[PDB]
Amino acid sequence: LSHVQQALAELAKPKDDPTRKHVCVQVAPAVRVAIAETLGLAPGATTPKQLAEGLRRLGFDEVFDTLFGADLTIMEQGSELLHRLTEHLEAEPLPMFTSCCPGWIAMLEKSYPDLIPYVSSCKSPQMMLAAMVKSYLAEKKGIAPKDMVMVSIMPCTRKQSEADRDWFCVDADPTLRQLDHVITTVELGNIFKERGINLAELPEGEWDNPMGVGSGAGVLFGTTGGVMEAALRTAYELFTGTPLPRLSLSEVRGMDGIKETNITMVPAPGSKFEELLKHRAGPLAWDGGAGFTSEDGRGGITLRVAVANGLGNAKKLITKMQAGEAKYDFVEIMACPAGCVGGGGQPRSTDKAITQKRQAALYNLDEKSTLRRSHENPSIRELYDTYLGEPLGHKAHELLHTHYVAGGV
Ligand code: SF4
Ligand SMILES: [Cl-]
Ligand code: NA
Repeated sequence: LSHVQQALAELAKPKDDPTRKHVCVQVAPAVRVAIAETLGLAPGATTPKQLAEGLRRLGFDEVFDTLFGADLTIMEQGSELLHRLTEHLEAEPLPMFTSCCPGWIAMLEKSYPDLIPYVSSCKSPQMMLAAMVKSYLAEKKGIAPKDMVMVSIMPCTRKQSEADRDWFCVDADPTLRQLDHVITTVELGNIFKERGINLAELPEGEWDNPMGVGSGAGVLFGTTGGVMEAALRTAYELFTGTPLPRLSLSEVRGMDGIKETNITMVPAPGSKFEELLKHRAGPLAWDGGAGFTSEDGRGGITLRVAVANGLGNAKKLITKMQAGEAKYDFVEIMACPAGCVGGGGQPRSTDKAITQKRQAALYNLDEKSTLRRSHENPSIRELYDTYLGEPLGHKAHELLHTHYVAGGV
């Protein structure tokens, strides 16, 4: 009946049962860091590969890292951002909003439908990975999509509502879901405990690559700072020819839950962006953008970025944006005060700083110090080169992008 019950029923079938399906799971990073708490341990006290082993012991045929999906979201959203910027430089509006939090998307559709054109058309990391698994991977393995089950483990009590949006399906059959069942961190922790699985005592297991070949999770060593930051990095590095360091956002005075940064961008010498800048000098009235120039004509643009945590705080930001008192070009809205590490499906703690501990243990110090870039991932490159085409192209649009419905679904 429940989605947990349905997923477990699929896993309960012997692997040689004629009605057995190919049961896949993907795991969010916020789940990996918090799952140890379900055993009464500290965040990060169990390793990612111990979790992978635990999931394989439940019977999953494939065990994926949602970060693979996030590399797709970075490719698409980075390209989408650069495209909106390019169109506006040469005279899909700006500012652009992120779209990965279903709590934001619900409030958008119900209370701010006039803002729909400003929102990124990207699906979330979990939905992009799911779309890929029941298209590319199904084909590769010679499995009918109807014989694939996709399960995600999320820190979030809203991700099932995201997965359930009707058109997230295979070949216009709304009963053939791209993503079937979402299980929360605590629900998974309970499943393990009910079965006498102690993650902390497991050997290291292995991840599967959603490409269906090669070792590991199909994601390179290192960190990105998350999809919004890496989308900015994608756009910035193409625009300027220079690397964007890890961002450090600053709190906004007088606005709760809002952080910001400004990113100055000079176009690369000889680039189209350099040409556009010189040669061509709604509800959210754009202000034409923030620009600067120098005496010799080396002009640039300043990208103004905001992150809102908490939907109440986001409502106050939107009011100020509509008034023209807050001026931003790219805005992320997340429903949870602490973001996904503090999601509604996470363990409950008496520790007032538990989300800080989760954030700190989210990735190890070795990887924290190393910046990775999604477009350099050979698995991602191969997927675009041999299957998807170009970011924002027809196939990528079909599988990886979405739309919004005024009034909600
Ligand atoms: S911020 Fe909260 S509601 Fe939004 S995706 Fe993350 S866990 Fe879910
Ligand atoms: Cl996601
Ligand atoms: Na593997």
